[PDB]
Amino acid sequence: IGLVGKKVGMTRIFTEDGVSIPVTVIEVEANRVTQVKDLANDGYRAIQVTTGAKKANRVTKPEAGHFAKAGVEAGRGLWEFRLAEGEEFTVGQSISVELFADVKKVDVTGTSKGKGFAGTVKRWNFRTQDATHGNSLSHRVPGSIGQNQTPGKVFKGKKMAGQMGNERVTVQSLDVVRVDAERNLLLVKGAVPGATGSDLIVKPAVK
Amino acid sequence: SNIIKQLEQEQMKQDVPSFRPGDTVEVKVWVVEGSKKRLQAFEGVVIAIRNRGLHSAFTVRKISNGEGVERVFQTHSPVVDSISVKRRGAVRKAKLYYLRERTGKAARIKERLN
Amino acid sequence: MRHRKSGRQLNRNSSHRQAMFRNMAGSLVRHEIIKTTLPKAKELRRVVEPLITLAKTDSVANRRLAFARTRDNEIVAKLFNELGPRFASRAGGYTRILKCGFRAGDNAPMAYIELVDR
Amino acid sequence: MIQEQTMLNVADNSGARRVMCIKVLGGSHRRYAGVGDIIKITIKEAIPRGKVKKGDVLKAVVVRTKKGVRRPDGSVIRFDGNACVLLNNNSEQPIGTRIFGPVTRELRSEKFMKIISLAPEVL
Amino acid sequence: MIYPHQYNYIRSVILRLKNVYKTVNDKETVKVIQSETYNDINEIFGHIDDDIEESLKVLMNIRLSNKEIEAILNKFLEYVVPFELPSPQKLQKVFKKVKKIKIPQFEEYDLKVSSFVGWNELASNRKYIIYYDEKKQLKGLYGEISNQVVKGFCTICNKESNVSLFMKKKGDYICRDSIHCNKQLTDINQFYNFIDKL
RNA sequence: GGAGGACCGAACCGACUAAUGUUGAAAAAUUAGCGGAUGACUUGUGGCUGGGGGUGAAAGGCCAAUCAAACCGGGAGAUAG
RNA sequence: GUGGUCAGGUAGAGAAUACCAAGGCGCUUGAGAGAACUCGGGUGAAGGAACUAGGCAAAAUGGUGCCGUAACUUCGGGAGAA
RNA sequence: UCGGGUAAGUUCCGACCUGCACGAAUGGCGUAAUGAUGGCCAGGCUGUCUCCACCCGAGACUCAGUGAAAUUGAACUCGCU
RNA sequence: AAGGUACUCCGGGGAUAACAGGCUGAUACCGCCCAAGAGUUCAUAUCGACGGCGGUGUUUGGCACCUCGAUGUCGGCUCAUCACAUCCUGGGGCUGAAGUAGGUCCCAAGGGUAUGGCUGUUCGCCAUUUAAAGUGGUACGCGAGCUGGGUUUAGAACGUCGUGAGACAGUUCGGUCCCUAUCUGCCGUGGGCGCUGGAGAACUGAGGGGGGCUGCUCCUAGUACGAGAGGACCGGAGUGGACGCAUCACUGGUGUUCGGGUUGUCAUGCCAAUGGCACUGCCCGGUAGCUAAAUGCGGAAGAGAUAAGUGCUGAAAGCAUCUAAG
RNA sequence: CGGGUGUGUAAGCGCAGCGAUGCGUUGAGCUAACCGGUACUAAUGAACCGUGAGGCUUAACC
Ligand SMILES: [K+]
Ligand SMILES: [K+]
Ligand SMILES: [K+]
Ligand SMILES: [K+]
Ligand SMILES: [K+]
Ligand SMILES: [K+]
Ligand SMILES: [K+]
Ligand SMILES: [K+]
Ligand SMILES: [K+]
Ligand SMILES: [K+]
Ligand SMILES: [K+]
Ligand SMILES: [K+]
Ligand SMILES: [K+]
Ligand SMILES: [K+]
Ligand SMILES: [K+]
Ligand SMILES: [K+]
Ligand SMILES: [K+]
Ligand SMILES: [K+]
Ligand SMILES: [K+]
Ligand SMILES: [K+]
Ligand SMILES: [K+]
Ligand SMILES: [K+]
Ligand SMILES: [Mg+2]
Ligand SMILES: [Mg+2]
Ligand SMILES: [Mg+2]
Ligand SMILES: [Mg+2]
Ligand SMILES: [Mg+2]
Ligand SMILES: [Mg+2]
Ligand SMILES: [Mg+2]
Ligand SMILES: [Mg+2]
Ligand SMILES: [Mg+2]
Ligand SMILES: [Mg+2]
Ligand SMILES: [Mg+2]
Ligand SMILES: [Mg+2]
Ligand SMILES: [Mg+2]
Ligand SMILES: [Mg+2]
Ligand SMILES: [Mg+2]
Ligand SMILES: [Mg+2]
Ligand SMILES: [Mg+2]
Ligand SMILES: [Mg+2]
Ligand SMILES: [Mg+2]
Ligand SMILES: [Mg+2]
Ligand SMILES: [Mg+2]
Ligand SMILES: [Mg+2]
Ligand SMILES: [Mg+2]
Ligand SMILES: [Mg+2]
Ligand SMILES: [Mg+2]
Ligand SMILES: [Mg+2]
Ligand SMILES: [Mg+2]
Ligand SMILES: [Mg+2]
Ligand SMILES: [Mg+2]
Ligand SMILES: [Mg+2]
Ligand SMILES: [Mg+2]
Ligand SMILES: [Mg+2]
Ligand SMILES: [Mg+2]
Ligand SMILES: [Mg+2]
Ligand SMILES: [Mg+2]
Ligand SMILES: [Mg+2]
Ligand SMILES: [Mg+2]
Ligand SMILES: [Mg+2]
Ligand SMILES: [Mg+2]
Ligand SMILES: [Mg+2]
Ligand SMILES: [Mg+2]
Ligand SMILES: [Mg+2]
Ligand SMILES: [Mg+2]
Ligand SMILES: [Mg+2]
Ligand SMILES: [Mg+2]
Ligand SMILES: [Mg+2]
Ligand SMILES: [Mg+2]
Ligand SMILES: [Mg+2]
Ligand SMILES: [Mg+2]
Ligand SMILES: [Mg+2]
Ligand SMILES: [Mg+2]
Ligand SMILES: [Mg+2]
Ligand SMILES: [Mg+2]
Ligand SMILES: [Mg+2]
Ligand SMILES: [Mg+2]
Ligand SMILES: [Mg+2]
Ligand SMILES: [Mg+2]
Ligand SMILES: [Mg+2]
Ligand SMILES: [Mg+2]
Ligand SMILES: [Mg+2]
Ligand SMILES: [Mg+2]
Ligand SMILES: [Mg+2]
Ligand SMILES: [Mg+2]
Ligand SMILES: [Mg+2]
Ligand SMILES: [Mg+2]
Ligand SMILES: [Mg+2]
Ligand SMILES: [Mg+2]
Ligand SMILES: [Mg+2]
Ligand SMILES: [Mg+2]
Ligand SMILES: [Mg+2]
Ligand SMILES: [Mg+2]
Ligand SMILES: [Mg+2]
Ligand SMILES: [Mg+2]
Ligand SMILES: [Mg+2]
Ligand SMILES: [Mg+2]
Ligand SMILES: [Zn+2]
Repeated sequence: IGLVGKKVGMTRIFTEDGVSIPVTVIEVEANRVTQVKDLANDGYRAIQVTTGAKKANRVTKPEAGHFAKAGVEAGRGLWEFRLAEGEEFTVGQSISVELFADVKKVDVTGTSKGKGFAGTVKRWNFRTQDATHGNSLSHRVPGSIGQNQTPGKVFKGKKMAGQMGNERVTVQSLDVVRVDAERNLLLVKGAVPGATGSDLIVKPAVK
Repeated sequence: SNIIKQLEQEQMKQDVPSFRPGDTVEVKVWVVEGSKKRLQAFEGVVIAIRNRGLHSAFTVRKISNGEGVERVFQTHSPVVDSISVKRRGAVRKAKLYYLRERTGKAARIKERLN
Repeated sequence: MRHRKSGRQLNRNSSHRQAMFRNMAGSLVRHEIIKTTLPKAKELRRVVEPLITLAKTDSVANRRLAFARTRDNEIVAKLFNELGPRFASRAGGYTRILKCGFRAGDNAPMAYIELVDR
Repeated sequence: MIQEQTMLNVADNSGARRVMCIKVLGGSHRRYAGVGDIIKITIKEAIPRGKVKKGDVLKAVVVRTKKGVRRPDGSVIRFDGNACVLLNNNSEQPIGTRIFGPVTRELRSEKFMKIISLAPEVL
Repeated sequence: MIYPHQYNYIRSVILRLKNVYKTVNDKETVKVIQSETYNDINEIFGHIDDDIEESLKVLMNIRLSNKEIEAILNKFLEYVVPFELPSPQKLQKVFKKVKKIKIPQFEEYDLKVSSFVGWNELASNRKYIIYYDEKKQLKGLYGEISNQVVKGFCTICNKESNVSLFMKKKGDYICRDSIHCNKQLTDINQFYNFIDKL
């Protein structure tokens, strides 16, 4: 299974050999199991977990009842992780960063930074047309978007300008530089999706 | 912030000497050839200093074998064994990029006497 | 994108913006309350309040810094002689903005901005 | 960061003074050559009675670059000019008998071990 | 660099040397042939590159192999200069009387080994031969070629081959396949003499 | 001493390039550059030349946003396989 | 687009240009926002015409004094050569 | 075609003469100077380009006021074969 | 009773040409049949005379069916998408396959598949790369996306033809590329209603999309193979090119909102100190953010069912036979 | 408010010099979008929308 964490930011770790490792600091506070899904009731085996804290006024009555049944305190959100056949958890159990103590590589999922509406040059690495040499008002424009009477349309999935970022992204096979249970910190090599303070789902690498 | 600051502070060197732009400094750097590890010295004017905690860096410019060489060092990196200010220089600017276009008598820096 | 950026362009160049706020800051010091567009009032706080903070300590250098920012000796005098002493105890929040409907000519959102003591 | 059309100084005594990169070898659409990268060059300028002559097409290894090289700690070493050592096309061994100016540790390989030995300073 | 006919000569001598190795039972005779063959190749190239020398060394080895021969032939082939096919408009200038004349596409190797280019219309039973003269001006001849095919000594190559009578009324039998003919031809002069004979 | 279809360069007179503009700010311009700038120079006012006619350092150019034959009215409801 | 007249100060060769005087104006829709893209600009690592039909456009050069300045020439020039 | 220039030159320059179809006032061949003239090369210079990035402004976008146009048989106006 | 018109004009025609489409397929291109021969020998490793039979729509054409009350035409740029007759990478049979490296045929469309010099070029040649630099269709894809060098107005000239006006499937220099998107389509992003009491969350996964490239080095091993020369299969490891995603710790760029230097001028009474204006006046540095040239990560392994192909057992058909049952 | 970062030793005053200027006070002054804090200012008591136990048939169970 995996844990939910927050992106504290980025830094470096200097090795004695003198290699500097780019690391992303992920704060993995204890994740409290709010619900356990089973094949009999839900048709799939999974655990729902919460992390962090939520303002009591901000928590709604329907949300509060779900937390109350678990016996856990309200967390900022609810996330599910699918269970392997061997794995077994109980409602109210807390899972810490020590889970990843023996995990060499992890996959980190987060919402990418939102770029808003983006042109084809930025979004799809389209080439710009000539800056000079007579180009009329068509420096960063997409160019042709189709053929002619055949097929007489634009095909679906045509790369065009539109929203860029603010989407779920996974970076796979990131090395685990350090696991710190005392500080509730997971240090992973390299950049991970999202801005500082964003929610990060960390799992053991599938590959 | 505070979390990263704690992590950054734990790795930071406490022996880093005071140096300013325009100072002539010698940086001893660890160099490994095969099994053997030795200290190589790089001596030149400090032309730029970036103050950024653990991410602090400084740039040293020398003329070596008739070729101008600039080396950006990570201050708190273990590779840098030691830093020593050979001479203190009197300049008015933080960054000495103008020294890149100057050679010989033009590139001379006055000593700061205090 | 404008991630983590501060300040409003207000459909002007930088020189016009600076000049307008220098005039508007003077107006607020002189009258202690002025009617302006809501976005401009929010920007004016970031210019006027530091001037009052500067006025708290009276020195030739501070007065000259205030003169550089305001370019009005009357405003500088009132700041150091009156506003500085008046707001000495208060830490920030030297002004308040009150929304006051829409302008007839252009339907612009309008607000009053005043010194809190007034 | 050397590309086709880039002019390089010569860091050896082959007799070439100025050379131009005509190809970055080693890949399809490979844009750039850094220190330690072999390039195809034409001799734009040469000394009289040199080993090499103007208009000759041969290989070279980049030894110094303005862009510089990055070390594992994150340190950077940059040079004031881009320089190369002329190599025989087939042998890919230095034509010159001497190396002038400092060279990087990136050239510390069996292929370019001769250059390191000849070089005055290795940084 | 060598002419196609020159390459063909080299090819022939190499084949002879291989045949000699197989057939000749006397070492001394073989030595003479080895020298003869070596000299001939040395005659072909005023200056021999190390690759040629290496090839010669392989040739010198008594235990020559057909694969080795082929490789050696390939190395020698590189030196050969290909025959240049004329431009469509040039060709038309060569054969003004002929209308809408066309040349079938020739393999680059074929061009390399071809002293002259000859193609048959077949429909009109016409063979067109184009060759650059000593002045290096292209020269074209077109003549009737017999549909019937018989084995006989071909005038162009002076070798027994499948030949069809050619009339540009004395006639000279020539190889039906010009490409085969070109391979057989080892001397440009022989072809020139054939043209003179016409 | 002070020549020049002399030189550099504003006004002034042009109009080589590019961009913009093309239901324009504009039925030919704007912006950045560009050429001439005491001369076969440029400009005000008034005048003269009239349509197979004028005028043209000549492009069929120009002759009131019109030109291998102006515009207006008439023959005239030309004629139109 | 439209002929004539008047011509302050500092700097400047100047009626260029910059900032100002007298004098006159802010150009008869505004207010926000701070996407793509278009227009008009600023800056740019390393490379430097590889762009392109073409260095188109851009960048660059730019003053005064002095030194110095080629082929060629109709003896003037070329020449502000460089 | 040969030579020069380039790593590579259908352009360029110098030759050759095989002038499809030069040639002597509808001038021949030269020619200093001059040219917003055609071609070619070099140094400098650069976002022209490798390959785009960021930034400042004017639009675009949203709100209030005013308020066009070309076009239009009628429309309940999808893909594929 | 002869000509010119590119200085041109009007009425008409898709009744009739040039472009593209269509029909056709001579031609073209691709494949097959026979096998004279070549191949030392030996038709069929490879190749294939004389002849024969197809396929494609793919060149040059034929026709004149659509369009002449307008369907913009070469090349480039930008952006593509499909086919497979496959250029590379994958699998396999035969070989005149010792190895290495090839030839040829079969299967295979997942991904990938140069930059320059010259020329308007497409192309081609050349230089230097690459695993390779595929061939075609898409109005010879793509001008309501760009370009305008080619080409086909008006100016001018040369050669040439003409008495001449003029003209050239000759050349030369110059020479206006419009459109604010209604609909379909496409990329994004909302509103409505529904889903049967209302509401807040977490999901399942029908279905859809993305991605899928590859070099070199080392080890196995100078091992198998070979007279040597040379030199593997299989398997494993490392490090790259190109491409993609994310990010800003580092290295940098930018940073007219930060600090400083500095020219001219004007003002703040003046001095001193400041401010305005001159591209941010000109510059030098530079925070955050954004960002690439910066630095992390990815393509997979594995599984299932198969292609060509290889078999096991096995009759029909006492043998043989991978197939008919299995 | 504190810090950090950047720029690079403010102004004023004193001293030295004929003066331009230097030096001391002084790594000074100033410092955007950063970091850690802090209710000083502004996020209002309300109001509004959305209801009042959720069809029929059949089967099973209680
Ligand atoms: K008339
Ligand atoms: K005459
Ligand atoms: K004459
Ligand atoms: K000229
Ligand atoms: K006529
Ligand atoms: K077939
Ligand atoms: K056989
Ligand atoms: K038509
Ligand atoms: K094979
Ligand atoms: K494929
Ligand atoms: K295609
Ligand atoms: K078409
Ligand atoms: K086109
Ligand atoms: K269209
Ligand atoms: K357009
Ligand atoms: K429609
Ligand atoms: K960064
Ligand atoms: K930055
Ligand atoms: K000033
Ligand atoms: K001081
Ligand atoms: K001071
Ligand atoms: K400081
Ligand atoms: Mg965003
Ligand atoms: Mg481009
Ligand atoms: Mg235009
Ligand atoms: Mg543009
Ligand atoms: Mg903010
Ligand atoms: Mg506005
Ligand atoms: Mg300004
Ligand atoms: Mg004059
Ligand atoms: Mg005129
Ligand atoms: Mg102008
Ligand atoms: Mg002149
Ligand atoms: Mg002049
Ligand atoms: Mg007119
Ligand atoms: Mg008439
Ligand atoms: Mg009548
Ligand atoms: Mg009538
Ligand atoms: Mg006038
Ligand atoms: Mg004046
Ligand atoms: Mg003026
Ligand atoms: Mg903008
Ligand atoms: Mg722009
Ligand atoms: Mg610039
Ligand atoms: Mg640059
Ligand atoms: Mg640079
Ligand atoms: Mg340069
Ligand atoms: Mg080019
Ligand atoms: Mg090109
Ligand atoms: Mg230009
Ligand atoms: Mg410029
Ligand atoms: Mg060139
Ligand atoms: Mg030549
Ligand atoms: Mg050229
Ligand atoms: Mg010539
Ligand atoms: Mg005459
Ligand atoms: Mg004449
Ligand atoms: Mg002449
Ligand atoms: Mg409106
Ligand atoms: Mg359709
Ligand atoms: Mg004409
Ligand atoms: Mg005419
Ligand atoms: Mg007509
Ligand atoms: Mg018809
Ligand atoms: Mg047709
Ligand atoms: Mg049609
Ligand atoms: Mg046949
Ligand atoms: Mg057809
Ligand atoms: Mg008919
Ligand atoms: Mg129509
Ligand atoms: Mg196939
Ligand atoms: Mg595909
Ligand atoms: Mg698959
Ligand atoms: Mg090419
Ligand atoms: Mg087309
Ligand atoms: Mg195509
Ligand atoms: Mg257009
Ligand atoms: Mg179109
Ligand atoms: Mg054209
Ligand atoms: Mg003549
Ligand atoms: Mg799928
Ligand atoms: Mg797929
Ligand atoms: Mg990359
Ligand atoms: Mg940062
Ligand atoms: Mg920087
Ligand atoms: Mg800057
Ligand atoms: Mg005054
Ligand atoms: Mg003063
Ligand atoms: Mg003023
Ligand atoms: Mg002014
Ligand atoms: Mg698999
Ligand atoms: Mg059996
Ligand atoms: Mg502070
Ligand atoms: Mg500091
Ligand atoms: Mg100051
Ligand atoms: Mg001090
Ligand atoms: Mg904070
Ligand atoms: Zn023959």
